[PDB]
Amino acid sequence: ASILASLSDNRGAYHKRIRKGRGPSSGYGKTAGRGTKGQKAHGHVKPWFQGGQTPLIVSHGRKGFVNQFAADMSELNLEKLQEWIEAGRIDPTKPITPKEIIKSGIIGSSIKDGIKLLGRGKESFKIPVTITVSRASASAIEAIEAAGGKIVTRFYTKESLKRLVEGKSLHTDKPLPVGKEHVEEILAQARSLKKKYYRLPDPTSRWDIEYYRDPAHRGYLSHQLAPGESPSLYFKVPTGGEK
Amino acid sequence: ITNVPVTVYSFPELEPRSLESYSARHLHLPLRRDILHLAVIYEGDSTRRGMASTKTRYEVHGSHKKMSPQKGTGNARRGTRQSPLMKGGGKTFGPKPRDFSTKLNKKVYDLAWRTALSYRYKRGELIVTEDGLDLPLPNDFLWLAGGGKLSRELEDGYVRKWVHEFMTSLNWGKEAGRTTFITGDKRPNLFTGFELAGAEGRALELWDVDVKDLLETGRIVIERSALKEMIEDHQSDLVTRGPNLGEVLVRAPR
RNA sequence: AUGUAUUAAGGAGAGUAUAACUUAAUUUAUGUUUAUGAUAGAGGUUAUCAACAUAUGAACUCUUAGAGAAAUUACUUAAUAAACGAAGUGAAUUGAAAUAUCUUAUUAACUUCAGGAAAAGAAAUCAAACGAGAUUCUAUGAUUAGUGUGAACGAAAAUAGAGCAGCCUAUUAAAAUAAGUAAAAUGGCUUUAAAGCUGUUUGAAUAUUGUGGGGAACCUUCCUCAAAGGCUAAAUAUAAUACAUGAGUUACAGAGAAAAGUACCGUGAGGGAAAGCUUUGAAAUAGUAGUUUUAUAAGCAGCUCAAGCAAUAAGAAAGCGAGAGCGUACCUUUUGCAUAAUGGGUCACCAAGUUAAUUUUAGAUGCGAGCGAAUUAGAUGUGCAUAGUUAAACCGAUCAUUAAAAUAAUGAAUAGUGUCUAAAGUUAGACCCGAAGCCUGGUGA
RNA sequence: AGACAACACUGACUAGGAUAGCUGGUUUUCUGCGAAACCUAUAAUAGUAGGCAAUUUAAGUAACAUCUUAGUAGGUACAGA
RNA sequence: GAUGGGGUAGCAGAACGUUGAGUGAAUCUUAGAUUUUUUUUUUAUAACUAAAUAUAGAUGAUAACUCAAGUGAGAAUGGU
RNA sequence: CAGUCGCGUAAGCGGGGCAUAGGAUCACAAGAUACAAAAAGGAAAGAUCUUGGAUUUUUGGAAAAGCUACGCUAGGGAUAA
Ligand SMILES: [K+]
Ligand SMILES: [K+]
Ligand SMILES: [K+]
Ligand SMILES: [K+]
Ligand SMILES: [K+]
Ligand SMILES: [K+]
Ligand SMILES: [K+]
Ligand SMILES: [K+]
Ligand SMILES: [K+]
Ligand SMILES: [K+]
Ligand SMILES: [Mg+2]
Ligand SMILES: [Mg+2]
Ligand SMILES: [Mg+2]
Ligand SMILES: [Mg+2]
Ligand SMILES: [Mg+2]
Ligand SMILES: [Mg+2]
Ligand SMILES: [Mg+2]
Ligand SMILES: [Mg+2]
Ligand SMILES: [Mg+2]
Ligand SMILES: [Mg+2]
Ligand SMILES: [Mg+2]
Ligand SMILES: [Mg+2]
Ligand SMILES: [Mg+2]
Ligand SMILES: [Mg+2]
Ligand SMILES: [Mg+2]
Ligand SMILES: [Mg+2]
Ligand SMILES: [Mg+2]
Ligand SMILES: [Mg+2]
Ligand SMILES: [Mg+2]
Ligand SMILES: [Mg+2]
Ligand SMILES: [Mg+2]
Ligand SMILES: [Mg+2]
Ligand SMILES: [Mg+2]
Ligand SMILES: [Mg+2]
Ligand SMILES: [Mg+2]
Ligand SMILES: [Mg+2]
Ligand SMILES: [Mg+2]
Ligand SMILES: [Mg+2]
Ligand SMILES: [Mg+2]
Ligand SMILES: [Mg+2]
Ligand SMILES: [Mg+2]
Ligand SMILES: [Mg+2]
Ligand SMILES: [Mg+2]
Ligand SMILES: [Mg+2]
Ligand SMILES: [Mg+2]
Ligand SMILES: [Mg+2]
Ligand SMILES: [Mg+2]
Ligand SMILES: [Mg+2]
Ligand SMILES: [Mg+2]
Ligand SMILES: [Mg+2]
Repeated sequence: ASILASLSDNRGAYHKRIRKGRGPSSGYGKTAGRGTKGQKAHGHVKPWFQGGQTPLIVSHGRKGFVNQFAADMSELNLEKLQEWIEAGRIDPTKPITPKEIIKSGIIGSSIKDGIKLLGRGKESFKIPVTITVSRASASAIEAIEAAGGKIVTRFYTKESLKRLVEGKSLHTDKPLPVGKEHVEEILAQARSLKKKYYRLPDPTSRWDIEYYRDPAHRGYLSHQLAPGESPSLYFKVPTGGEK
Repeated sequence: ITNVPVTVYSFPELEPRSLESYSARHLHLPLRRDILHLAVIYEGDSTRRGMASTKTRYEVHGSHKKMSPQKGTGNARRGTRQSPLMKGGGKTFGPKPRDFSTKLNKKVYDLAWRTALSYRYKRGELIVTEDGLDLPLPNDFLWLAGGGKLSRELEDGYVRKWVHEFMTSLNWGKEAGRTTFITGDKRPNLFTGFELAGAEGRALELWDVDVKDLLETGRIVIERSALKEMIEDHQSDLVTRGPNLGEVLVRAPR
């Protein structure tokens, strides 16, 4: 009659309840599907127990180690970046920075150690954009440039990426200058902002420096090299000839 | 049609004065008996206290000594006095204070709210009115109440009589079920009129309404501003990218 | 049961207007409002026919001066329980399917000291090249890093919430900035090898103009902090009282306790009841009444066939049943039980796969390359998935082995996410009942 | 005398904290399907794990069973020395 | 003129009943609600008709649908 | 299949022996790989590949002697008198 007296869930949503120990006709009366006077009827058997036989992880042993120092990059392909620009969800005229990549939902809601630009569907990408990420594949760098775009791989961290979305840090495609001839200009720029912004970190380790210091990855530190110099901080390019 | 009309009345005389427009996804949704069930049941689990408590054999008072020797007496072997097999023993799987509340997606809870609001619309049980929705009590009685001439037993006996005969003329009283008045804020006359005469209906504040309150009485008398504020807060599934929300088609002839 | 508020020493003995409480055991006064209250009378024992607020007389004995066989002696304006807190000491049952390390467990318990709370506390802290900014409580992080042969054990950063308070001139009165100290070897604790605690034997330095400590073996640079001196409220623990709420209980339930730590048991420590009301009156059981059968018969007392009896009266046969046949209770446990194998005197009631967290599946359903949550302007709050591959990173629609690489060969690529219902794996008492024993603290000759 | 230490002593009583691969018990009805007591491992033999394999309901089938016709493997009964 | 029909361990599906809760400020009741019985009917672990006895206007009972469990006892030398 | 060696005129053969009877992991030791390196540069301690030392003989892999007639508990006609 009344609406509240005629509401219910779909029939397919309800399922049978098994109340054991409630008679023989129910089907689970006496032993409740346990058997007859065993260890599985009286007590509990450990889950890792195999009767006493040694498990395979002991006769073979565990293989390898789990890398706890690897960066968890948030992958981004070109086929997905093209679909976002065509839908008006990412402005291609403006620089595509992590702040604009995270807020657009193209990589999801989670913020990982970085963003890597991959080249899936690189044959159908012909949009000139100015993107900035933490890494990029060789096939994606040439696709972004073949169409008439610019790509620069900067150094980011899980924390500096959160400050870029929160507005506590301004994005910049250049490292912090070094020398006494830059304090006047750098200090003068901080005052005009009128707000306390956190600076974006720069690479400190050998591998991280060497990554953003080479032109193959379009690193923002590649301008510090010479045409012959190598990115490695230890190795050098040997010389050719007879001497 | 994408949008559906909404006629605004003047509560005292019920005169159609204005006309608003809402989307069909607001007051013209299909009747989903399975969605209203999940929301109506989701609210009952929250209002539940769930504080029942019972003592088990490990909480029952007394010592844990063995009642009799293991063997030799000829009786059934017994351990502690708090066993469930004893007189004052503790209930094995007895109730305990826990949380009976369940979960429900915000979008599904909003669809049930807009589904319960369309059920009243298509049936004509949703009568929206202009602002100032309060019982127009007689001025003479209001003046005496403030004066203090009227005793409590008289001030209450009159309101019960007036609200009764006022709802019988409108066919909104206990005869034709009941009527629920939903306002934005608390009004003295309205909330007091139905506190002494509740058999004719009830009054609720916008923040005190639930999906179950929109399905209990014969009609739902809601204010113009209260209704707009009700759908604007329960349209999460819709506002994600707007739809007509209070678009006026016929303005009040001032 | 939880939540909120307030509060911060508890009991006994005997006596007394048997609602009235201390030998004064129903003291004596003030103010206001008194039916529009508050939440033009009768009545001092034929009483207290007045509530609220502020004052006031009295208030014995023991625990509790000294002694003693507590409630006595003898004196006298003699007087502080438990739980919770910190430190010191520190097991065993148990799990590992035995068992030593380990786990149980910086647990229980005991001892000292302290207050209404205590402790802790304004970085010789964490971070990682950006920055955070005392302590305390709760959750996530986290069945993680990591240790361990295993079984298992198990952080921090950070995030969210509750609170927020800083200082030395500490809102209580303290430092001339800390040397037998930091630290090392050695024996232990803790723990990841660092850091921290520690007996024994030894034993430094003096501030970013880079002195000292830390950043998980260790060295170095840099960063960070500034020990060997102190103060500090709140959020927190426990107990008592009051109040609010209830798909909590309604008398074998709820607290053990609707008159209870009482009666009663025990030398003792200690153990520990029954019992509501004026309502209703089931089953078993007992003595009878009505109908019916029964003293020639060997029935788990039922089933199949069934004479006859049975209604004063028109109509209406429930029940009992002679006689004939068939049939050796039930449950448990077993290859197999009428078994002379197990359990039950009967009846009524109590009495057993439940809850929590975590990890899954199925169905249904919401959204959908996003889902969920949370949100004048901005920002904020775990997570899962979206890309695979490898021991692992680089790499990447490609990746791994081939000590150079290479379609030479082999393997691996496209809908997730939340909720509900139900069934489940895992850890917790974990479906219920039951040992002999082990350890700790007390009791008793 | 393993004697006594207040019902108990090859180690009392009492409060606090156990386990039990063992025995016993596990409560309404209807409906559909339907085993095993074998192999392997186990300080394991009245326990347990993995198989064979019971059940649920989806996708497949050149499925499975049986006979016919043709073919193959292997040496028993029998017979023989 | 569909096919199928024993069943332990065990698996699976579909229902009834019990207690409390929502619709419920609802519905019904001296023209008898409720009465632990008896009786009658219906493919029936349940409900129903009637009868007898007593007398309640709600601190009574209640269909239907849904929600949650201290939810079902001839078996534990079980407990009272 | 790739790599590169032997024998053979050649075809081709060769990833031990006519066939069927030699135990892991952990820890430890010797070589290689260049993976990761808890602030950073190194390192340590790890990971992958190859290899060695075992009556782990209860040989799917515990470091392990007896009495009880003073005996106890849980069970067995699954087992004797
Ligand atoms: K059994
Ligand atoms: K681990
Ligand atoms: K140390
Ligand atoms: K200091
Ligand atoms: K039960
Ligand atoms: K066994
Ligand atoms: K059947
Ligand atoms: K069958
Ligand atoms: K032959
Ligand atoms: K390092
Ligand atoms: Mg069965
Ligand atoms: Mg089972
Ligand atoms: Mg099951
Ligand atoms: Mg079994
Ligand atoms: Mg004990
Ligand atoms: Mg009880
Ligand atoms: Mg529910
Ligand atoms: Mg004294
Ligand atoms: Mg004295
Ligand atoms: Mg934590
Ligand atoms: Mg072992
Ligand atoms: Mg100092
Ligand atoms: Mg030291
Ligand atoms: Mg150090
Ligand atoms: Mg130090
Ligand atoms: Mg370090
Ligand atoms: Mg009681
Ligand atoms: Mg009762
Ligand atoms: Mg009786
Ligand atoms: Mg005879
Ligand atoms: Mg036998
Ligand atoms: Mg018998
Ligand atoms: Mg017997
Ligand atoms: Mg009895
Ligand atoms: Mg009862
Ligand atoms: Mg029961
Ligand atoms: Mg199912
Ligand atoms: Mg991945
Ligand atoms: Mg002797
Ligand atoms: Mg003796
Ligand atoms: Mg067989
Ligand atoms: Mg073994
Ligand atoms: Mg048949
Ligand atoms: Mg009756
Ligand atoms: Mg209950
Ligand atoms: Mg019984
Ligand atoms: Mg073996
Ligand atoms: Mg073998
Ligand atoms: Mg002898
Ligand atoms: Mg035998």
